[PDB]
Amino acid sequence: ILELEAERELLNPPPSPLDKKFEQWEEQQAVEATLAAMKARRS
Amino acid sequence: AALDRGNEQLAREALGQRQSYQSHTEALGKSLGEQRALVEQVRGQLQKL
Amino acid sequence: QEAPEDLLERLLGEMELELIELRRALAQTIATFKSTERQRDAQQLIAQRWYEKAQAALDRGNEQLAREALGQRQSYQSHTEALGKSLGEQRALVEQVRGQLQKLERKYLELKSQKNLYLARLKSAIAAQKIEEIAGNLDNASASSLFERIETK
Amino acid sequence: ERKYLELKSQKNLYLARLKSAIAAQKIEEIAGNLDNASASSLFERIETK
Amino acid sequence: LLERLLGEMELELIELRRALAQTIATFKSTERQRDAQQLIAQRWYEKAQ
Amino acid sequence: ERKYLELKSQKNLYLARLKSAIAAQKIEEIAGNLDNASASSLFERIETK
Amino acid sequence: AALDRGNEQLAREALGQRQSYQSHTEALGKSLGEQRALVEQVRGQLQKL
Repeated sequence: ILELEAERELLNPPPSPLDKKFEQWEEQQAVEATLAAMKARRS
Repeated sequence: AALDRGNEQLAREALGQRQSYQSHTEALGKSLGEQRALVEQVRGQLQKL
Repeated sequence: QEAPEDLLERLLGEMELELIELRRALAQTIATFKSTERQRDAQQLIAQRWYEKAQAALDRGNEQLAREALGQRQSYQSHTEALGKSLGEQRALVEQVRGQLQKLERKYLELKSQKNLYLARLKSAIAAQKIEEIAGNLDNASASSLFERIETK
Repeated sequence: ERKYLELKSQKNLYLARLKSAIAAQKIEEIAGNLDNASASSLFERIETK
Repeated sequence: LLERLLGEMELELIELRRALAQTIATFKSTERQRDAQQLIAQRWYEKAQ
Repeated sequence: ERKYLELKSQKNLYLARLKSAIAAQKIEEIAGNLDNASASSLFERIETK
Repeated sequence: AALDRGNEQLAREALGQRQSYQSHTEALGKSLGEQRALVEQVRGQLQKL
């Protein structure tokens, strides 16, 4: 099992942690912007 | 609706929920905007043949 | 020798079977995980009952029977602990495999949504040269078939 | 008699994990993700043809 | 000789890939063994305490 | 893995150029252009016969 | 986008990331600009033959 998993992963590299950091940061920015626009539109 | 009554927490969780569906919508729109021109071209080829 | 486009539908059918196979296997896994949890609950219940008997035996100052019952309780306590350990281990693994199944089930239909377009484009491309062979357009006189051999004959 | 059912309680989990792992590379072969262009099958041979 | 040598290299590449996979596997296995050993040591330390 | 496909991306061009070069002298042999009368084949042996 | 909000660090890392892809783009453009003339010449030869 470990061999097959490692081989499949070796054929196609998973995303680097930097990519994860970037996507997490930008989705945080997105949710903040959306909630801010919502709570501002109500007033 | 959840933001109303000042219950910001549920609003935050729902806005977080919305993101996956937004992303899937974007991906599908991409794929369709791609495929359209190809079916147009193949239809033209069929006419000519 | 087989044609490459023919392998497409074959491999997709194979994968289609293999997906439901995986689903059935995961179902059976969930089943016994539930069964083991039930067994653990029954064991700890029996241990609690023996504890109640020991408590009752201590009443009336009959300490000896209380001692024997408390000694009896230990094996069931140990078995409860072991089963709790095993379950706390297995849970995360079934979570991970369920996630994997979700992702695969999505990717499969993702590919099935383009198999057809590829087949159509390939068939059009074949038909192109198919009738370009017969009765060449004679943009160049390099080669024409079935309308020149007949004409020359 | 105890140890036997002990092992039977994990045979199934092992089989499930192995089948999932196999299926992973099974459809990773067809239509590679093209994270790298090192090799892709059944969607490039068709495209190149 | 061109196509012959290219086919040979094509085989040899996937061979190398498989070997590296097996290497990664046992490296993980050895790490797991180390963790188990240090866990047992910690348990004996608890008993001593 | 990168360098391999790098070379595979030019094997074909080399083969094509070589085949063209061979075909050049192949039909230059038969029915020489007679820019010089040094040697012509299969259209002079027939003519002389 | 990362430079916006004054987060210069992520901008620096992303700009560093961009360089490898820029270099690969340049190399491939080089190779194509090379190959074009050769296929033109061989096509002309084929016509004449």
